[PDB]
Amino acid sequence: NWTPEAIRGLVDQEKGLLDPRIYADQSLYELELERVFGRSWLLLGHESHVPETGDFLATYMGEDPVVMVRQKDKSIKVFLNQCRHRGMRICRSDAGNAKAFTCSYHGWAYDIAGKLVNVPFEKEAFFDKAEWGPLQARVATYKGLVFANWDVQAPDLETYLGDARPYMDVMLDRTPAGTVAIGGMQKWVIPCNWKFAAEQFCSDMYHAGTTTHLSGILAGIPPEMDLSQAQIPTKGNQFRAAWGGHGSGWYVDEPGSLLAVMGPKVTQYWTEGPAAELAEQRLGHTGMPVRRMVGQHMTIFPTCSFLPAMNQIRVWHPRGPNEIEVWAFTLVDADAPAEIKEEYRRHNIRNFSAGGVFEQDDGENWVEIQKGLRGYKAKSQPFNAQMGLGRSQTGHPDFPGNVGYVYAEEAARGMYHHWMRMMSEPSWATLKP
Amino acid sequence: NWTPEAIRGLVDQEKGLLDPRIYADQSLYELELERVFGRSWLLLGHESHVPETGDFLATYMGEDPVVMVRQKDKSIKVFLNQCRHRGMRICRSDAGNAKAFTCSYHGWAYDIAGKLVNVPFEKEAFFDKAEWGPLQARVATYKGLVFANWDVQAPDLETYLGDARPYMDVMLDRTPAGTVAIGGMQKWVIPCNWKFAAEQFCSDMYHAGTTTHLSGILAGIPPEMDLSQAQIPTKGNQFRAAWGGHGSGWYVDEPGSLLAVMGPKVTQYWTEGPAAELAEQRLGHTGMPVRRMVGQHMTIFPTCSFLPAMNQIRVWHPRGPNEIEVWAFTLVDADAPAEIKEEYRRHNIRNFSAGGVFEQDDGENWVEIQKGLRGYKAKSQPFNAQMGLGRSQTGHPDFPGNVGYVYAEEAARGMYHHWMRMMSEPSWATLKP
Amino acid sequence: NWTPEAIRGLVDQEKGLLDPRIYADQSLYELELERVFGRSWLLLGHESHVPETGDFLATYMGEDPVVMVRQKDKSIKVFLNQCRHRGMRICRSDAGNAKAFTCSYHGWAYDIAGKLVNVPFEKEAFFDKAEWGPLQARVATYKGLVFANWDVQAPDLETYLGDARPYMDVMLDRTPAGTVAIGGMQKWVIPCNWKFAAEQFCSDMYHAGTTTHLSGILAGIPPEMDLSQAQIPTKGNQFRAAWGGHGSGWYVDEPGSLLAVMGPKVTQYWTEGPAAELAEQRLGHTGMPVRRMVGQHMTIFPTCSFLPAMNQIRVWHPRGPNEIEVWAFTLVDADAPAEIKEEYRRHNIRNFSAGGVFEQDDGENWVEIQKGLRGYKAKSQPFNAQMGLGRSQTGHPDFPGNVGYVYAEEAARGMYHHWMRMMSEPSWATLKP
Amino acid sequence: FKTFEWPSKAAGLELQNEIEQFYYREAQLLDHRAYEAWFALLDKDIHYFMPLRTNRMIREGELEYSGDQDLAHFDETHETMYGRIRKVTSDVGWAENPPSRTRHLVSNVIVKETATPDTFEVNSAFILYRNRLERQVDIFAGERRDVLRRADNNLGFSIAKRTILLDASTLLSNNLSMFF
Amino acid sequence: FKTFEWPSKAAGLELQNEIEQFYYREAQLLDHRAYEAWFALLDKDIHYFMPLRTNRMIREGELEYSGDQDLAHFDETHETMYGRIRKVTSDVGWAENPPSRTRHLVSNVIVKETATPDTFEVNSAFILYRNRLERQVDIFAGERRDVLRRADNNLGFSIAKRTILLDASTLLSNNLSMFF
Amino acid sequence: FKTFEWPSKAAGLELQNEIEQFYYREAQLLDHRAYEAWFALLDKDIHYFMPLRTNRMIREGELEYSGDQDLAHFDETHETMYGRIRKVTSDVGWAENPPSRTRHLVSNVIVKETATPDTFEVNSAFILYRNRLERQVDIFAGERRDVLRRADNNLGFSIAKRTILLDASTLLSNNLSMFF
Ligand SMILES: c1ccc2c(c1)oc1ccccc12
Ligand SMILES: c1ccc2c(c1)oc1ccccc12
Ligand SMILES: c1ccc2c(c1)oc1ccccc12
Ligand code: FES
Ligand code: FES
Ligand code: FES
Ligand SMILES: [Fe+2]
Ligand SMILES: [Fe+2]
Ligand SMILES: [Fe+2]
Repeated sequence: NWTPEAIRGLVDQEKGLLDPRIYADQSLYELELERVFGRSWLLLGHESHVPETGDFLATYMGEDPVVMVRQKDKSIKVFLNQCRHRGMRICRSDAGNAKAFTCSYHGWAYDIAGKLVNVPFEKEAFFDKAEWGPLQARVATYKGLVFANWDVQAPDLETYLGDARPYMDVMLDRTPAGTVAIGGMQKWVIPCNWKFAAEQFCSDMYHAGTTTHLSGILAGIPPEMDLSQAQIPTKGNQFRAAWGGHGSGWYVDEPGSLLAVMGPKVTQYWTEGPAAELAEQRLGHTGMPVRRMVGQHMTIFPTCSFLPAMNQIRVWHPRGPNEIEVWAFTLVDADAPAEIKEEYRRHNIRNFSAGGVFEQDDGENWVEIQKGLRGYKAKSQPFNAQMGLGRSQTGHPDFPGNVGYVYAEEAARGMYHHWMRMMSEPSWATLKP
Repeated sequence: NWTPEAIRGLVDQEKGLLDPRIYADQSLYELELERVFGRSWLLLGHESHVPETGDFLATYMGEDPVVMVRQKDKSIKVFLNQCRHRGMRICRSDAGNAKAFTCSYHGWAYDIAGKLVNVPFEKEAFFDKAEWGPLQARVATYKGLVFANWDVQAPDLETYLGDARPYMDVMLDRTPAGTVAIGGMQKWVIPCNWKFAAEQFCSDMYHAGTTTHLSGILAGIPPEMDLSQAQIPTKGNQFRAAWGGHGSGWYVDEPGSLLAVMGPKVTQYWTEGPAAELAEQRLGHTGMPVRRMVGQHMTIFPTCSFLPAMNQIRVWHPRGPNEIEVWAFTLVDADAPAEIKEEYRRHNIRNFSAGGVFEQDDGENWVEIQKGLRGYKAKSQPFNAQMGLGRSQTGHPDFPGNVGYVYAEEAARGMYHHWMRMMSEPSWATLKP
Repeated sequence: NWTPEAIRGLVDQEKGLLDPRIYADQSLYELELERVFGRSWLLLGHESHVPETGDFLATYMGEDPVVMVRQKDKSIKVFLNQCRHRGMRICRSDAGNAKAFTCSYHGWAYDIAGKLVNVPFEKEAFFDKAEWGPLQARVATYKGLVFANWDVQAPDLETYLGDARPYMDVMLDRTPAGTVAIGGMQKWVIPCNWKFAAEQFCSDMYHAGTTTHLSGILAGIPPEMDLSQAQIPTKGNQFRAAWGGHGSGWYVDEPGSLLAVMGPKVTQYWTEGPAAELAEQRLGHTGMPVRRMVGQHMTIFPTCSFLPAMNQIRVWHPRGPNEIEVWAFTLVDADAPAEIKEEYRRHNIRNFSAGGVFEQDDGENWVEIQKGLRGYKAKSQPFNAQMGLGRSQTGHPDFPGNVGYVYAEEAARGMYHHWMRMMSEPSWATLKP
Repeated sequence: FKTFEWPSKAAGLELQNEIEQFYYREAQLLDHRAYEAWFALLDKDIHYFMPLRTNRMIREGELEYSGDQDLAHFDETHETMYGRIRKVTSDVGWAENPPSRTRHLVSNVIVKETATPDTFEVNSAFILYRNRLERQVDIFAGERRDVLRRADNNLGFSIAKRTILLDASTLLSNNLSMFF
Repeated sequence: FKTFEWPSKAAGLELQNEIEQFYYREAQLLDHRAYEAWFALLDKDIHYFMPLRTNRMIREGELEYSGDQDLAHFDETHETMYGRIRKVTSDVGWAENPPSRTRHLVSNVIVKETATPDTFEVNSAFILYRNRLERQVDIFAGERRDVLRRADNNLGFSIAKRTILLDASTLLSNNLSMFF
Repeated sequence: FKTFEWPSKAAGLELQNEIEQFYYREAQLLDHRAYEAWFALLDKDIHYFMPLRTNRMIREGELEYSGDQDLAHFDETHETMYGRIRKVTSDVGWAENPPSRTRHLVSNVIVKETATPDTFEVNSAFILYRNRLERQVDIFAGERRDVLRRADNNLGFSIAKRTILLDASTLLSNNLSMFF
């Protein structure tokens, strides 16, 4: 059994060591569903996925299927996609518009709020219907993105995010009109632990600046240019959140990274012109030179990952210690030119879908890591997470928070440290910021 | 760990509540194989499956493969389909006729009684052969149906069935000639827990009277008629066994469901004429008006399920907490007209095979439920089993035993209560009737 | 919990009983990876698989992927195929030649000894590379065969092998030129426990002399001959190693099954002529008449199995309690005539590949045994391992060591006894010979 | 059911092509859920049959398939098929609402002439790939033995008889909510 | 995407064979990793498209497929296909180094003529079996809708447009590192 | 093994059909366990070969397949095949008694002539679906490279050589008790 003492020993942020059992152990996974996914804020999508009354999206919170649905009064409700009678899925399609929901098993009927409004033969058989609707989650929106949490005692979304918000606003708060999601959500299955995926977008620019994506950059650069002529971005920074295990990393003053991925038209839109000036104006309060930030990765713990410059967003749905589902979509500025929106759409497919020239190599790596962890000796020794150890500072002139070098694992150590904290501290009294 | 106290907490028949973990927990499943399947009377088939000396059927008791074989003294023996040498399957085909059985691994030879009669090189290598034959099960027949039980201290079949027998007789004791099985055993795999299937046939007319089988009824009614004209049977009763967790439910006087499922010819045979009148005569000692009972479901705990009017019979073979196999066949009266027998064959295929217009929708529901139970929050709140709570009574002038309304969960509460008892009471001294 | 006391009761060599749970229990399997596979000498291949500097073979020790690589100084190194940074597989092909190894994830570079030589951005982000290379295994060779062991406290290979060595020499030490492996490594998956396969090659000539291989022999005998004319060899002996659970069995004088499997050219090469005479002369001092030995099986505990006269060698890689991978190859005398080498190649393919006329029937048996063990009653009673109980002797006039009849289970009892010891004795202080 | 009795002289290039194209057209109708259009292909005397298949020792091999008087997976007339089409096109037919995604890959087409003009006895092989909801995949393989009549429809033929020999004993799918 | 609207008068035997042989030749190039030779078959105006597929109630069945304004699995031009070929033939393209083992089994070929001479609309079904490394197996099924132009090459045709309709919602594979 | 060298000018409609029909007939024999009839198609000089296939980096891609001096899954003559037929039709041949249920789906047939009259080099793709006992399913994919001779038998051709290129490194099946 996993005692709080034993759980604390799994992660050491001071020495920079990780016990590989965290990615493979079945008992730890089952505790994760309770201690981590059962009380964290999880991304379910965007407001534009459910714009009108009755519009729904069927998604997940961990392994719990949920229904996100817009109400008549313009609010958004999130409830468990499970009938409390005998457990049948209430909402059986991916997305659409509903006037009501009905259980296919015994015909228990619900309104779009998830309230139990009709029980067949109730008079002859029965009990209060208001007590027997499916479990409701707390719902909160941050600039278009819809988050949900089961735990009433968990801190609110804003407090939960903390000083990670400036780096989210780089993507979300560029225009007064806000963002909108491009239609369609890509879904695929990777046989690996969610933490490898979450850590990568939290802290791992290192893999993109080294060997993983040499072929991906080759795919993006002009035919006349070869790999030896490709510019190697080395300048940049990394952010670790004060609380929550959130993290971000970005390049500074070197577009070669973004140029290969998103093309010249997107890079021009991101760095030059009226749109880039307005974005820097709106982000003036943070004091960040957002036009100099070119290519960024970010994770909101545990499983909300995005690439602010490229506008790729994904949720990692856990499927046991050895599997995940990747659900991916893309955002654009609501008032962005139709030509720019097409460039974001086409390049996001080209790079980050299941067949994407970047994604292909990520899954290839994670698949083999997980397979290795079936071995006894492969779990017997700690992984090295000592990169950038004691090199981050809280007083950077350009970027707020605990900031270090772009090639570091300070954000990673913070992610695993917070994981450890969520896994070992049952009461929010000690866990909260 | 699962203490008797903790097991008792999983089911509350007084409040009508069910812990969903019972359908998902791996540790509970392992205990089921010992505490439930290891000492319950389980259906293997019919006497007509093995009519002649040496005729065999290879089947299962839980996850233990067994052979059911007719002996030269006309008795039926049941032994584990496993060689005690190194575990090889003795009988390697589905069904047929055997003069003997021989293990393919090292050639240990067995007679049709499952006695070890020859060991190759016995004089040179060796030990008493009479002690080393495969484990034998207790065998008992109830009106054609063959049941088996491993436990020498368990109650006999008659006591085990108790006051459930009159409701079995409705299908089995209509003629002096008895019943016979139609050739063929349908087999398919459903990814759900065995308890969903067992409970449905035990207590759940509700699903067939509401939403699950609307398209099944639509498939069976005349082409001129549409769903809104199809008669909705609302009159009927439900029986809970005094002991054993057995249960049955039936419609009274409203043949709508039976008519759509089995057609006019079978309905007529079941309700009007000499055969129907002889059945009422033979079932006179029960006092039941059998000709008024139009469409019925039943489960003999744990996994013997049937539909007395339609004559479909099923055994649910457990395959972990998340899977079952369904082995299905049908029975007809031995002296029933050839035209009636053909109608029973046709409509059972049309309705209850893997491609059956009813069966399709059952599996669809169950698959979704089991998938939901992977989630933490989906197992955190009890299921509602409160239907008909406190409404059943033991003095119904037409039907004997604990009888309530057709749409109720009293039989279900009894099934789960007995499941709880088998799981929490290791000794037959307290468990037995 | 599996206490040493509980583990000791799983095997009784005095009574000849085996608890079937050893083949199925998940908890026991996890302890096997630590207590058996984590500290045993395990076969990785032959020296000729990695003949030149930089030549590598990607293989396994239990479920740990390892790299076997030939060094410049002619030594062989074995290290874990896992990067210590975040677990990525270092060597991603089956075999070939390498001048270095590089991680595809973050570009950590290694030399062919498995030493960490380069970390990208080490000066900028960091720690000692000499301490962060993949785990090294002990490597030892016995007459061409390459073994590996993780445990620094384990006895050396020679001591581990003990008096099993002369029986290995029957295959390995026939010529001063030694053996060489025919190119190609056959790999296939069988859903059974590794102990069934290891035991079979350890102690089970019984299965080949009875029923398993009747059709295999039928495939090997002349077209004019059928099974009734085919002679049943019954003369032979069996060896149980003084320590370590090693075992061997062989036919004496009667070459019937050797002739059917390998043909007249190989059979004659083994028994008559200059090559056979040299072997008799080279191995005579160990007190073994190698020319009288016509068809042999052997296991070096836990998972190194081979058939000396047939020259088929294999490793059983465990994949949970219910699955293995079989990795097979064949050896020939380095100075064997071209015609004899070809005959060995053709007949090993014919008999022992996945499509082999012998192998086919082996997997068929094992698949059914493992399926049977899913059942509760199937595991409730001991398996019989009483063959040749108290019949073996250490002063045998013809063969060295503890020797009994060919059809016996003394070597098996020795194999499971040692398994029990490894599983219940945590210190080599007690476990060593 | 033994080896299909193919004629020694193979069917003509035009006839072979016509019947292959019929099956490809039929597969397109089924895979795009044109159930009404597909049902029109079945003649009024249709017998749509999928027997059970069992594990038998070589000596008892003649008992592999279920007979006329035994249970089956399908044993259908025009009347029962009508009801099945009504279910599959229904909003309350849960097993196919949401609908599955299927692929009928057809090959191994052998054409045989009968005693009746314009009527052909056809043997073909198939793999049916069925994808359902989030992550369910069911793969079926087998052969079809048809009696096809020349018809004045969009496909060129009508179906008089269909026997589907599925390569399965125990069905690995939870249901057979698809048409073969 | 509804039933492929096949022509009433079927394509000539020569044409039917020519196009079937083209696909078999194309399958050979891909299954033996002749990516440079395969890329040469793609015209400069190539649109290579694989829309997303979603689970929908029959009443909302029109929303099954992603549009041209939505995300997709593939939505490629000649310029972007060039980059993918450069990645797949690259020594540092880890997803396909070591390469996978694939099989493109092609059947159900239906040929339709267009307004332009020597230009054809072709519908076909496929099963793609992908095996990589030690034990990974990914099976794909679907249909392809191509616009093919006659060309002076080893295969006889060039690809002007290709749409792939895969039988999946959630992809069961970790990637789509193969070409369809 | 490189991309099959198909002839520039494709084989005639008649010859294409004859060879395709031969494979469908061969599939029917194998799928219906007519092993004695299938074995008769094998000429006395038959070489029946299925090499091992390994994972190699692109730079070592010349070493993917095992050679003639290496181990293999199958490497057979007429004498050894005869032994295998005796086993598979034997009552004590446990691996195929009870027998498996197989389906050989054949497509992608490319025909190439040789220097010898009435002798053809043929390339084809296959999926072999094997179902065994209660629940065992083994799916195989790959290509076959045959040398076929015209023969006066029931099928029209005899098999002179067969190489099976299987899309697998490690075999996912416990055995290869079937014929390809
Ligand atoms: C995690 C961390 C960095 C990157 C990532 C995911 O996707 C990228 C695409 C281009 C450049 C860096 C990254
Ligand atoms: C369980 C409970 C009721 C029914 C059942 C199974 O199958 C039916 C078919 C028709 C009507 C009721 C039922
Ligand atoms: C284990 C034990 C004996 C044999 C074996 C494996 O393969 C054989 C092939 C021929 C004869 C005996 C054996
Ligand atoms: S499960 Fe929803 S009504 Fe019974
Ligand atoms: S297993 Fe039955 S004789 Fe050995
Ligand atoms: S895992 Fe090998 S370098 Fe990061
Ligand atoms: Fe990446
Ligand atoms: Fe039902
Ligand atoms: Fe054997």
